[PDB]
Amino acid sequence: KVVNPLFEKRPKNFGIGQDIQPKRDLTRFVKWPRYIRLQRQRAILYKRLKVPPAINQFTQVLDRQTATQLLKLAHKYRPETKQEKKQRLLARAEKKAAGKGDVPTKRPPVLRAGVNTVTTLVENKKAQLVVIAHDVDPIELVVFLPALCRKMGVPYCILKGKARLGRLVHRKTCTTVAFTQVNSEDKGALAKLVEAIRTNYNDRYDEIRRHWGGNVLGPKSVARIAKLEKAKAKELATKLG
Amino acid sequence: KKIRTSPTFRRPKTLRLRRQPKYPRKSAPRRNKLDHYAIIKFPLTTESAMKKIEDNNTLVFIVDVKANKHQIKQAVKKLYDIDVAKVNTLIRPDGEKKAYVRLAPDYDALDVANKIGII
Amino acid sequence: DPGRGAPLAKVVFRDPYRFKKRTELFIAAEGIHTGQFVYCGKKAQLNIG
Amino acid sequence: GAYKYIQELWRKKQSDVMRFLLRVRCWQYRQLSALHRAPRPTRPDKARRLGYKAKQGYVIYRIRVRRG
Amino acid sequence: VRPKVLMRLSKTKKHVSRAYGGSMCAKCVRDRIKRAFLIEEQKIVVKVLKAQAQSQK
RNA sequence: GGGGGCGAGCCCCGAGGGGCUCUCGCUUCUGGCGCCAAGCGCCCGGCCGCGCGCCGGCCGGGCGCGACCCGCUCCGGGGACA
Repeated sequence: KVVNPLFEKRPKNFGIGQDIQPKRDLTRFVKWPRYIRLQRQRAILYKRLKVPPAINQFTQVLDRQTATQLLKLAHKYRPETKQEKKQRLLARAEKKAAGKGDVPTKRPPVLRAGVNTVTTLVENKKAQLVVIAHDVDPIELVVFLPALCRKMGVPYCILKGKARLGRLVHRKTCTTVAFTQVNSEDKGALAKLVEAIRTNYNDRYDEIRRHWGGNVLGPKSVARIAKLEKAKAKELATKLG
Repeated sequence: KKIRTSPTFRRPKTLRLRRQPKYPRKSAPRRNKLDHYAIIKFPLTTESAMKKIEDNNTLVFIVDVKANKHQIKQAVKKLYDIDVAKVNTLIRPDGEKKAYVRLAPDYDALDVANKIGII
Repeated sequence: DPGRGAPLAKVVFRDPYRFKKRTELFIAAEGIHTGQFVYCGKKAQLNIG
Repeated sequence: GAYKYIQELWRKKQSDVMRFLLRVRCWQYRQLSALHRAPRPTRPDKARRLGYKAKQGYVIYRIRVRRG
Repeated sequence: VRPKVLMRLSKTKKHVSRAYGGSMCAKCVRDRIKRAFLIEEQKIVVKVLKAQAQSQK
C-alpha cells in the first residue's frame, strides 16, 4: 500500500473558546488613513446627498460600444506629437527653397483640447461633436457646457475618464474635445455617431434637467427599511387577502 | 489574491536611494591638525617626574586636552620608536593633560630620557 | 489598590486571535476567590463574578 | 471663452448647485489639516485674475482660520 | 544570586533536570501533569457520551 | 442570502425529501495546554525505468476548499438638537 495510517486528521475547531482564529480576510476592518477614508466617504456623500441635476448629468455616460467607436473615429484625427512637430517644421523647411515651394497648400484637421477653444468654436457653431469627461475634479469647469451645447445645437457626449480622453492628445488630462472638420471617408461614421449621441443627450435634455438624483441610503439602513416593510406586510397582508 | 492579514495599516517600506552627490560640498578634506608632533607638547623636568622615570619605568609628558590614551600611545610609538606598556592620563588644574607613559621593560626609561634630552 | 476601598482582581484571558495571555483589571465581587473561572460574554451563566 | 461662465458660476453662490458644491468642499476641507499644499487651483478663474499662471513654481496652500 | 551572575553561571546551576525545571516546583509540576490528564480524560468521556447521544437521537 | 446538521416548529409530502422563522458558527465539576494548519483536490521543476508521458519511485515548490458569498460608511450610542 501507498497509504500510511500515521496520518492523523486532527481538525481545528474555529469557535469561541476553541482553537485560535485564522488570519482571514480583514479588509472590511482596516484602520485606513485619513486621505483614504476621506476619498471613500466623499463618494459615499455623493451617493447620500441630493445631487443637483447640473452635476448629476455626468453620471449619464455614453456606453461601451459607442465609446469605442468614438475613440476609433478620434484616433484618425489625433493631433501631432513632440518631435513630430520638429519633423513637420523640418519638412517644410526643406520644401521652402529646394524645388520652388511657396507653401500655402494645406493643413490637416485636428482636434481641440481646452474648454476655452471648445466654448469659442461652439459659440461660433464651428463644432460638430463635443466630448466631455465625466470625472473632472473641479466640476465648475464644465457645468454650463452641456447646456451651452444644447443651446447652440451642437451634439455633446460624456465619456468615462479624463485620463483616456487626454490619451487622445499626447498629454495627461483633457476635459473637452471638439470635432471641427472630418473627411469624406469618415463623414458617414461621424453622422452615425452624431445621430446616436443626439438621440441620447440633446433630444431628452428636458428629462436630463428634470432628473433629480440622490437620497440613496446605505445598505445597512435599506435592509432595515426592507425588514420593517416585510414585517408590515406579514402583519397586514393575510388579514385581508 | 491579496488580503489584509493585520487590521492595522502600517506605512509600506518604500525604496530610498543613497547620497550620490553631483558636487562635493567642500573642495578638500580637512587636514589632520592633531598630528603626532602637535599632540605631545613637552616632557616635564620636575624632580618628582624624574624620580617617577628613574623608579617606575615611565615617561612624563604634557599633552593637549583633546587626546585619547590610544592617541598618546601611538604618538609616542611613532615619534620615538619605543613600545608602550600603558598610558596613564590626568588633567592638571591648568588646562593641560599629563600623561605617564609606562614603557615596556625591554627598553630602559633613563636611556630614552637621555635620548629625548631631559635629565 | 491605594486610594480605593475595593480590592482588584488580576484576571487572565486567552486572546482568541493572537497567541497571548491577556490580563485585565476587574473589581472582584464579594466572594470571588483565586483560581476561579470568570466567564464573560452573552452566553455566560448567571452567577457571582 | 469659458472663464466668464466660470466667473458668473462662482458669482451665483446662492443657487442650489453652488450651495451643494460649497457644502461638499467645506466638508472636504474641514476634514483635512489646518494648512496643506493644493496641487491645482480649485477656483482657476479667480486664481488667474489674482495672478496664478499655471507654470512651474507657483504654489498654492489651503488653510483654515477660525471664525469670529 | 543577583540575576546578572546568572549570565556568568553554568547551565546546571540555573535549573534542574525536570520538565518545567528551574521555573516551577515539582509538586505543582506533577499536579499540572495529572490535571492535564484528568481534564483530557473527562473530555474523552463527554465526547463518548455525546457520540452515544448522536447515535441514539 | 441560502448551503451544515444533533436540531425547534409551518406548508407540500411520493415518508426520499424541497421551500419558510429561530438556535448557532459547535467550549461551565476542576488554578493543565492550545500560534506560525491537518486532511483533500488541481498543477510545476530536477533524477531514474517503462517510453504514447498529466505513467511509476525519490527530492523540492504553487493555488483553492478547509476558514461561505455580496456590500457603500470600523463598530455602537446620540443627532438637526448639545
